[PDB]
Amino acid sequence: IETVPVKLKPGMDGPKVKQWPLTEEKIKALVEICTEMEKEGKISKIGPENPYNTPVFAIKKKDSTKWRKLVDFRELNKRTQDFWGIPHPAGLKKKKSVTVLDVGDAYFSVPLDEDFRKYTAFTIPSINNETPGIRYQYNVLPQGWKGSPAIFQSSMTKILEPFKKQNPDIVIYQYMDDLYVGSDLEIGQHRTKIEELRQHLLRWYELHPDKWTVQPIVLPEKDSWTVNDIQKLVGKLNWASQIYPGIKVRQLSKLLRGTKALTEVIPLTEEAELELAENREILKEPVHGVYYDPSKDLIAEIQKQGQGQWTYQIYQEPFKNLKTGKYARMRGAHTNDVKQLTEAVQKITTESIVIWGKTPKFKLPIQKETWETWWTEYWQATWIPEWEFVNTPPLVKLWYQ
Amino acid sequence: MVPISPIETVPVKLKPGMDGPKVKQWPLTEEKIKALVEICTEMEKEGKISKIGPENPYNTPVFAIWRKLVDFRELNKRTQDFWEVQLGIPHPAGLKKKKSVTVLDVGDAYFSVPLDEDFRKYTAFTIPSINNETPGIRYQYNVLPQGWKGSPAIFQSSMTKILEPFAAQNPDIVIYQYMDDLYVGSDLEIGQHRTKIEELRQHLLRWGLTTPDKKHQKEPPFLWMGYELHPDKWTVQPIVLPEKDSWTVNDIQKLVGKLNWASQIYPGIKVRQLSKLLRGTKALTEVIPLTEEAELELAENREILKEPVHGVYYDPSKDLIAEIQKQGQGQWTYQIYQEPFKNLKTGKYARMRGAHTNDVKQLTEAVQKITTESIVIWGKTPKFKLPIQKETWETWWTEYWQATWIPEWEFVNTPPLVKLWYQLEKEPIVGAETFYVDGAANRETKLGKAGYVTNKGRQKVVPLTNTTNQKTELQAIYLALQDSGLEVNIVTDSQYALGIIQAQPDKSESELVNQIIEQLIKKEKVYLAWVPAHKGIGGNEQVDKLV
Ligand SMILES: Cc1cc(Oc2ccc(F)cc2OCCn2ccc(=O)[nH]c2=O)c(C)c2cc(C#N)ccc12
Repeated sequence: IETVPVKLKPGMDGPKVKQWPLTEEKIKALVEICTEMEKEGKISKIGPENPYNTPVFAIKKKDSTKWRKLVDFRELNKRTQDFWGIPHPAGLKKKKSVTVLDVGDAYFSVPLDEDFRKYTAFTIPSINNETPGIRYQYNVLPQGWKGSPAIFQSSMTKILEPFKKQNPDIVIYQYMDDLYVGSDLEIGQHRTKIEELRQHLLRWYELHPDKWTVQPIVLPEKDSWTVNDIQKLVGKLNWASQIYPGIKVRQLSKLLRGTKALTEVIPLTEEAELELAENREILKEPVHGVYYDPSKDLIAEIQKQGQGQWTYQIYQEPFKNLKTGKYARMRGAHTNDVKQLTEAVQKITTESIVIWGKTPKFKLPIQKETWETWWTEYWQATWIPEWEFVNTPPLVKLWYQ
Repeated sequence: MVPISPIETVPVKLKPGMDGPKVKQWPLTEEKIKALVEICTEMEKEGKISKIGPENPYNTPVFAIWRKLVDFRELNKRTQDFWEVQLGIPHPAGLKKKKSVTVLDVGDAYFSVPLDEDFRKYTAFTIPSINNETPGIRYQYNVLPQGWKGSPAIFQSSMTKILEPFAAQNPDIVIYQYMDDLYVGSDLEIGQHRTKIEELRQHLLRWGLTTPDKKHQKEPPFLWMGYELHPDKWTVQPIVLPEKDSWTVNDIQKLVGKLNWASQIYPGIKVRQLSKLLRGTKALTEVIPLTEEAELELAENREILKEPVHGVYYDPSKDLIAEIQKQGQGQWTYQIYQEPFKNLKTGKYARMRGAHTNDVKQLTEAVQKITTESIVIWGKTPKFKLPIQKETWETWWTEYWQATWIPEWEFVNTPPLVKLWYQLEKEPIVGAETFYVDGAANRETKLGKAGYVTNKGRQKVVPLTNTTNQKTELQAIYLALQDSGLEVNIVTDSQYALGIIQAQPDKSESELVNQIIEQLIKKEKVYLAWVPAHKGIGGNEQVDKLV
């Protein structure tokens, strides 16, 4: 009920960001929503004296036909001063199950610092530039802003204090508008406890981290090898040598001696089998000297494998993976690559939030224009990560397959 | 005297760390001075300005051309940034047909709107007296000065705020707001329409806004922003293409712009051969000759711009359809329509700048473009008619390493059709010869070698002058393709060559790559395998091409 003063970083003016085109249904949804929000004092109409603008669009979350308003506060977030810090709950990723809750509605109670309100300006656009866009600014704490949870930290603490004192074995973390709750209970007991916590938040997405780990490099096991088989093996090993020190391929390359047909079967020598075994032993071990640096950016690379399968790696320094995985989940996305990629990015980002408490910068295997055109049509997440586009096909594709 | 409703001012500040402009007043002729005195006298009588005391430090230069002209450039450099919604303008193809339509142009747009009183002291200017034997006559603005940075935005916002209640009370009519103009439209009867227009201009009169009293000064056809607007249709204003035996770069830019402008309704407009001459620009004076391609192109443009073509207006009850055709040389053309032969609008798409490319990608980009444009204009994505088989697109997107998507579309058969020219095997071919290829060049002498050895004993090494490593690595592959059967396995150590071929171009700027493509097209089955170099991989000989 008392506004805390919020400023920007030194030498940084408020965000001015072009609002991108919206379809008619999304525009109408945003009109309805923002009208209802205006009647409740959550936002107010502003004049031309406000130069600043932030993009805004509409989505539909899981199991809901109701449109939701989403603001791309990325630029405002990076231009907002750093808020200080709560050490990341490293035990959250070690819990059996974690449930994500939407605590966004709680932000609209707390008023936003007046002097700062002009920086949260956004515009509902019109079709064919018929009429000027509707301009609003936030009066309360906006969802998607990084300052909103930082301001609501104390409040959230005071609210969750009884539940925390009740169940010390339950880990509670908060990121943006989402609240992560981890434990080791049963799915039924989990759901009932979640109903309990939700009702506890009322009067005031099952995710199992244990079913996800890192992944090793495996080599084929064959009775008979072809020249092609051995060539691919040598390729993959030569690649993996950039990661694991003791990999050697000279005794396998010795088999390829002479020019033979790719489908011709070559029996392995004892030296070759020995070398392959040693390489296996080497690969079974983890990677040497791999640490996480909180002062460095997280990078996520995603490769399309085909047939709904996608692989990914989160790292900081090249060949030093902090996490590897393979999203192959199929829901309604069968004919649409972009939907698959969007859901993949969302899942990976979520995992990243759970593990490190921050989002990674993505490197997407898609053309900029395609992604920029379609990614908002499948985006159910309240946050947004950063991304770039790789236009050159990677050779390592089948090496993660 | 009926009270006119008060118009609340918009608070305005100068940019942070800056102060109001102080500029030396220019010397004027006695005639100019008298003229300015009379003008500013009547303006002061009208309340647009007011005399100020010596206290005001700030001053702005004024000129006479009689009509006065206050140069606010410095104040504009010192005034705060404003929100401009004027980015983009309404496109005629996006308008919905109305039975009755009215155009109202408000007189004294900026002078009808009051200015923030705390800012008026920054708009101060002086009039030089005769012979300067008396202190110059001092003035400040009380309303929005024309030529000021903040005038359009504030005027627009005020107008919107005024128009909102009338619009809310009149869902049966639609009002478009653009600068100093309002465009009302309705499907009502002409009498009811004229009546509601009278109501509207009355409602504007309540706030002190003047509209044309007579029969509205503009009636169809409307000439607006390069467009011609007719009751049942729209088109562009007639095209003007200069003809001269000597062309400059600026003339090329103007011609290109004009053709681009004409291309939104005239289908088949091409501009590549004329845009290629815009390499090495920034020099506006030059003489650039035209090729036969460019001349035949411009003649084709004069052929298309021979007879007028009209677009229609938008009907929300009917589907939105975009059809695309390939024009060649990276050029694409499209038509957006709802009823056959009756276009809403047309357009073109030129491929981006790249070393390699294929038709499917370009088509995809075109689709994205048309999609975004459509969403801007009609607020929806159209259904597509594409010159590509469903099975082709299937194979492409399923085997493409990148993620890709096209919205709802159907195959129209209007050649040339976009096709996949070659497809590599996912597995080594049984019974097919195996060509281990390699190429290597000397960095200094630019001398290289490229060739292959095969499992059947077939060998070749070719010596090359003026070449690089990458060129020899490509050349070796090309040699393997030339001297092999309809089916072939190829082994290379070139991540470069494999990188190029795995992008599946059907066309390239490198002749060698194009020849490799032409070779692939002739093949039945091609398996391209990769191996690491210098690993002592048998059959892969760096030592053969390094001699
Ligand atoms: C951008 C626009 C809309 C408009 O009119 C419309 C205004 C509001 C609407 F809802 C729908 C309109 O038009 C639908 C299409 N149309 C058009 C012209 C006509 O004669 N009849 C007709 O049906 C009019 C006159 C305009 C006049 C000028 C000028 N000068 C510049 C822009 C105009």
